[PDB]
Formats: sequence, structure tokens, C-alpha cells
Amino acid sequence: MGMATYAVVDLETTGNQLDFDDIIQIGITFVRNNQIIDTYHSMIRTNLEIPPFIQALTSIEENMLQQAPYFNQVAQEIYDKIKDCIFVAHNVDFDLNFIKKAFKDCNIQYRPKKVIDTLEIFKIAFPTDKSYQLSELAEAHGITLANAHRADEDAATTAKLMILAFEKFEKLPLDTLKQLYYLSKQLKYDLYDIFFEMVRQYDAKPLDKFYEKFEQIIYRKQVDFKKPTTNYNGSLKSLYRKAVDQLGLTYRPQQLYLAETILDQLMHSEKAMIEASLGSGKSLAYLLAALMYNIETGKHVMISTNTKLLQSQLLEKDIPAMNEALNFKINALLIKSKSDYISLGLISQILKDDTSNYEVNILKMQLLIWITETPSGDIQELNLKGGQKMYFDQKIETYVPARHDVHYYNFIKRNAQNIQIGITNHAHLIHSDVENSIYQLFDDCIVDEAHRLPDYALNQVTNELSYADIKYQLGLIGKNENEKLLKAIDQLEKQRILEKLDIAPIDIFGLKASMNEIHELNEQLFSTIFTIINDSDVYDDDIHRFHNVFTFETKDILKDLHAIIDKLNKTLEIFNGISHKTVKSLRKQLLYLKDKFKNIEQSLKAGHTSFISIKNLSQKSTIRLYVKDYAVKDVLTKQVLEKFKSLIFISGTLKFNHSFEAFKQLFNKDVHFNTFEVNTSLQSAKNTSVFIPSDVASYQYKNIDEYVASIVSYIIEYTTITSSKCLVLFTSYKMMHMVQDMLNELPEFEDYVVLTQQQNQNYKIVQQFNNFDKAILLGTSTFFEGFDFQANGIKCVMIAKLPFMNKHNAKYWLMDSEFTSTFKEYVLPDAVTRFRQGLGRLIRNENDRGIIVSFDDRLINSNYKNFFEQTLENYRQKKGDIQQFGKLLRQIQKKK
DNA sequence: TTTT
Repeated sequence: MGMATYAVVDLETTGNQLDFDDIIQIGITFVRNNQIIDTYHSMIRTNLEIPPFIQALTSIEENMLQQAPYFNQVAQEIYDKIKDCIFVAHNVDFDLNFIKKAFKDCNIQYRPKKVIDTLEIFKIAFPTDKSYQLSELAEAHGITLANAHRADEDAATTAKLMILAFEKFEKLPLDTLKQLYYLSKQLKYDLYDIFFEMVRQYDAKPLDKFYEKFEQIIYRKQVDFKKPTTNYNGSLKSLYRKAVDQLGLTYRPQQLYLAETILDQLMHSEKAMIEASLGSGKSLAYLLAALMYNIETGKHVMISTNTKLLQSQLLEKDIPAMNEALNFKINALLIKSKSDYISLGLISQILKDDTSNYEVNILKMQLLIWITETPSGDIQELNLKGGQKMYFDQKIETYVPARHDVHYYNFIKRNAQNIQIGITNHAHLIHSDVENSIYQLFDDCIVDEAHRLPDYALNQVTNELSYADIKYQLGLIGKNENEKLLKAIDQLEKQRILEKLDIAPIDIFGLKASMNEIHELNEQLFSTIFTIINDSDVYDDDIHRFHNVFTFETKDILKDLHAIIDKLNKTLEIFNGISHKTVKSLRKQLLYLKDKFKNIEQSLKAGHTSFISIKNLSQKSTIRLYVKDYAVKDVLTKQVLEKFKSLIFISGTLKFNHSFEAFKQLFNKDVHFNTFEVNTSLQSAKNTSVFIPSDVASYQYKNIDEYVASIVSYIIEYTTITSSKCLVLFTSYKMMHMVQDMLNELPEFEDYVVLTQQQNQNYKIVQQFNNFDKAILLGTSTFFEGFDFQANGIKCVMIAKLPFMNKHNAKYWLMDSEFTSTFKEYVLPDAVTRFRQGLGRLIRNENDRGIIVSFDDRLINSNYKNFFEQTLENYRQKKGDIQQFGKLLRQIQKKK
């Protein structure tokens, strides 16, 4: 057989409708022996108008197609070249179907014997990649993607990657065989044939990257860490000086003060709470103190972070920059929970047969290539999503490790002494000891943005019962004698009857009827909850994503739970006194469902706080039932305060009144802390200004109309006087939408793109400075923290209403029983921290200046005002009519 | 002494 030729094809069309759209460009790259041997390209002339969206996507104008030929002519020529070449494409259904139609209209029948989809190939070959879009993948692996949206590179770069895959597929022999068998169940795509060919023409050699292989899995032995550190033979003041000298920054004394305070607390066994508003310079101080602890006969130091942008900044930039200055690199690693790391239990996953799940099968193949390249084993390296994510999570939860299975989490424990600088996330920090046992070898930690630590605790303090999870679990068992597990049981009984296996009678009939009954019992449970939702008071969430019911009776819910648990138990009894693997599996799964119900039942019987969530008020299939199984003060103490010898709470906002007693009350044992305040406020306090309008009415949910009208009046005045950016932080989804509607209609906001907050993927923040430097009106609800305001002009932050929480918020519902005065001990402190957070979102560089506008009158006519005007002490305040506001803006703009 |  002559070696196969690959026709890697890409098409540009007038659209995505096969019956109505024409091919306007075709590109083909021919690959043989992992080398590009030839290319074909042709613009194709159509009589259809090219929609402007397609012209913008492909850069193909109509004038370019006037000298191009119609498909008929090229059709005859093209077919000859690809009629004996394996058809390849990225998402091959598109190209293959369009080419098949265009050939058919020319009386040509194209039926490529072998079809290949690169998208499958790239998923398997490149699992760790965050995207499989061609441009991002090509830049991902150093391929010159050049101009995108072209049938040329889309045929060339795909081919180059296809090559890179085939080049990558040169691994241990038996391994290629594993993927061959797996491929048989992937799709009509005959990539199994491709792997088979490689199996025949395979060249054998051994590698040492894998010192050994686990069972029938091969793995890249994890490279351990060393201890590279040179004593600075000096104090950190000198080190800070030496560093800033090479970094070429400024010698900010307050930044150094922070590093010294952190190091002092770390050197001793002292717990402390530091409040720092350093202008984006905390990262260096933190690491400097850690590596200084290191040089000073110090040990491993941990650092949790509320977001991950800071994590990367210090991990992918600051540490490298310090490496050259220090002349050595202190090994640093992103510490995660045990579940995050992968075990070699993949062999169990390999054994399981799931032909139906095209994804689960691809997951097996992806994991095989991944375990050969991953250096950490973090299961999150792969973008686990959809059924793949659901399956893996279930497997990782039901996994019973044994026989000295190698877990990549143990790597962290072995190199813990060498990693004296380790980073984590607040979410991981609060995880259970059984999942965070590495902390036993990490007794010093510095928490950043610890004001958010209570919020994370609230998320990891509840358990849930979702219709989807029960549906998936029930499906795993099966409904008929031809469905998954139930089918396996039928075969076992058939064998006992015919093959005369030495197995006790298996009542498949009873099991099927039993599982059907369990399904109806489940429907009754969610039907009961849905009836409660309709017969009870329902409160929408702020982001208007879900609707929650808090006050309800759990009587009927518990009755339905009891019945389903009992039926599940009876079903399990039928298969008691048994040992066959199939029935042992069925027993494990059934017991798993039984515990998913019995746990929630136990929590409701224990009097735990519970609430109902529903995503769509019409579909009972979106119902979730939450129960509070822990206390958040409890979690914050047992899992953080009592787990570290030297805790150090660092956050810009940590004090209500003028003490930290409010942040400290979130802990149980009254433990002595050290309070420090590095203000670093400097010019900011004066560069900034505050305005409290006196011509705005009292905020009332009764008539939000006049309030939003006043708010849009102020946005008008500001924007007409100074053509700069503006940021409004609302508390009402309704208010945010109401103002944006008005802003869009008003003619004054033409040439002023308004941006709003979306439930997920809030990337509109970038658009603020995306050529919209003089025209932006970002309206948000809960982004008071995590925003950088960079603008070439005056900055304005408008606080529509004080950031309070309603008594019907999940947070309040799960905290009211943990505070004597929730308002004075939780909601009020929270509002102050949230309000001051937005205030800090105005000034970041003292080079430029800005204004803050606050409309809520409570700041001047409420009893708790003192708490809020405490947050504006370093600022200068002015109250008056919009005209006073106009005069103010002009003065600041004309400050020249 | 809170809110759509």
C-alpha cells in the first residue's frame, strides 16, 4: 500500500446554511509522511450577496470574487486530487457536507473512504490546552497562524498540527494500541484506521522520562525539587533596596514596612491582622518577607489569595524578576486540595466500558496522553466540563484507593520542605483536613483579601440535592433490561439459567420494577418541593440568576425522602450475600444514591437550616435543596485559625468603627492578634473628592423611577462637562437595567458606549479602556472589589445606594443563627467594607485625580451614618444642587 | 432598621 495522503481542507462560505450558502474560498494542504507536500487554493465566485458579518470574519469582499471561477470548473480538477486522499478538516462535518453538496450540484459523487476530524485529534493530543479554536491553538504550540479566518492557514496550520499530533503519537507501543481500541467507539471518523497504520509501521525504542509504568498506564515521572537559596548575608532593607534597584521602581517606605511587619510576625509564632491599602505593591512585600524568612533559617510559608490574577502576577512575573536579582530561584508551587491532583486510579476508569458516552471514551484517551505530559497532575489542567466533568467528579468521589496507588498530591508532601514559598486559594484553605493534609507540613500562612474569607466559608458550608444529580445517578443504573447496569444483571441471570454459573438467583424483574418505583418516588419529592415553591414566598437573587424560597415546611419533603431511602434499601437487600463484581458494582451505585438521599434526610431531621433554590420557576428539573451542615465561624476557626502556627490576615478593609473587633468576632476562641495599619494613603486622600447630592430624593423601592431619573441626571451633567469615564455601582438589578435603557435612548450618550454586568464572563471591564477612554458608563451590581480604574482623565465612581443586604439573602439566611445582632455584627460591617472597597476603586495612581458621588441620603440622615462617614474622613466633602456639582467638575478639569 |  502506498502511504496515505491527507487532504486537509478548509472552506469559507457565505454562511452556515448548507442549502442556501455557497463556498467562496477553498484551501487544501496535502500531507504525506508528516510533511506538507503540496497545496491548492481557489477563490470561488458566487451570485449571492456576502453578508457584512461574513466579510468582516473572512476579509473577503465581493470585488475579490469577480475574477474567481465558479465551483463547476474547479470541481472537476479538485476531485481528482482528493478522490484518493484521506479527508481531513477542523470540525469536519461542515467542510465535508459543503464539499459534498457542491460536488453533487456538479454531478460529482464524493465519498472519501476515510474521514478525520482534527478537533477530536487536538482534544486527545493536546488535552491541557485551554482552547481548541485554531488560532489560539496555533499560537498555543508556536505555529505561525498568520492571518486567521483563511481557508489557507486553516488548511495549513491544521495540517501542521495534525503533523504535530502524529509526531506526538510516537509513544510506547502498547499505548498506541490502547487508543486504537478506544477509537472504535468515538464516531464514524475512521481515526482507528490511522492508529492501526501507525501500529503496523511502528518504530520501537525505550524512554526514561517514565522510570516505571502503573499497571497498564505509562506516566512522566514527576521531577522533584531542590533547595536553591543563597544567604543574602544582609537585612531585608538591603534586599528591598537591591531588588528595587534592579527592578527600577520607587523606594516606597510603607511597602517595606509591610514586609518587615509580616517577617517579624512570621519569625515568631504570632497571629496578626494587618490592614494595608498599598497602591498595588503588596505582592513584592509578601514574597520578599517569605524568601527573607527562607534565608533567615526559615521554613515553608503559605499565601492564600481571593482572586488568581494576583496569584499569577507574583508567580509568572515577580518571582522570575527576583530570581535574577537573588541569583537563585526558590522553588514555588501552586498548592491545591487532594482532589485537584490525579491518582493512577485511571486504570479503574480504563476498565469501565461506556461506549455510549462518546465524551467519556475521548476522556480516557485524553487522560492517557495527559498523564504522559502533565508535570503536576492537577485534574483542573484539563477544562473538565459537561458530561466529562460530571463523570470524572463522580469517579473521583467514589474512588477507593488501594495497592499503593501513586497520587500526584503526595508529590507536594515529599517536596514540602524544599518549597518554602507555596500559594493556594481561599476556597482550598477552608477545605477539610482529610483533603488538605499538606497543611500539616505548612504551619505558616499569609491570607490576602481575607475580608472575603467568610463568603467562601458560606459556599463550603452547605450540601445540596439536585434533580440533575439524581437523574444522572439513576441513568447510570439503567431503566430497562437493555440499559447499562440493568443489562449486565440480565446477562448474569441468563448465564445462571443457560451457562449454569454458580450464582444465586438474581431477580432482574424485581430490580427493574423497583428502579421504576424509585424514579416515581424521586418525581414525587421534586413535585412536592415545586408545590412548596408555588405555595410559598419566593425571592429573586441580585444577579437575577436563581429564585430562592427560605420559609417552608419540611414535613412532606422528609416523608418522600424516607420512602425513597427505604425502597433503595430494599432493592439493595435483594442482592445481599453476593460477591459477583457486576452485582458488587450495582450495590455500590445503589448505596451511593441511598446516601445522597439519606444525608439530606439526616440534616433535615437534625434541625439544620435549609432552603430551596430553583433556576427556572417553571421547570421542577432545576430544583436544588440546600442544608447547612456546618457553621461558618466554626469552619473559619477549626480549618484556618487552629491549623496554622502563624496566621497573618492582610486586607485593605478589615475594620468597622476603628477597631478589628468585628473581623475578630468571626472566630470562636478568643485568640490574641496583632493589629497594624499601613495607610500609604498619601496624596490620594486629597487628589480624590466626594459629593453628596442634596437635590436627590430618598431611595424607595416604592418609586425607584424618580431616583433613577436623578441618577441619570447626574450622569448627564458629568458626561457633558467632562468627556471621561464614569462607574456606577447599583444594588438593584432593576435600577441597573432602568438606567442603561434611559442612557441608551438619551442623545447626550451618543459616542458613549454604556456597559452593564452579565451573570457570567464579566470581560466588559477590558472594554472600559478599549478605545473608549473618553466614552464609557460601566454599570455594575456586585463588583465593588476586583476592578482597576485606569483612564486618561477625571474618574467618577457613583454609589447609587449604600451596599446593604436584604434579610432574604442566602448569606443572611445562613448567618442569622450565628450572630446575636446580624445587622450590627454582619450586614452593617459588610456594607462598610463593600462601600469602602468601591471608594478604593477610584484612586490607584496619585498622578491623576477623581470624584466620588453618593446619592443615598442615609449617609447624612440615618442613625448608623457615623460608620459610613468614618470611611470618608481623609476625603473632602461638598453637598449641593447639580449646579454646585457642575462648578466642582469644571474646577477639577481646569486644574491644569 | 434591610429590600427587588
